[PDB]
Amino acid sequence: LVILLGVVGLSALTGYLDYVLLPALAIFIGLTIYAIQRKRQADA
Repeated sequence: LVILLGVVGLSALTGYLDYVLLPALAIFIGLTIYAIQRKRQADA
């Protein structure tokens, strides 16, 4: 569920915000993503 959001969320930032890093959206994708990863690392 984290991946989809990460891959589906990030894809939006780069293909949803037409930007490289969204100071508001990007951070969410980047920060949010890491959360999905760690969740699998420190968990699962």
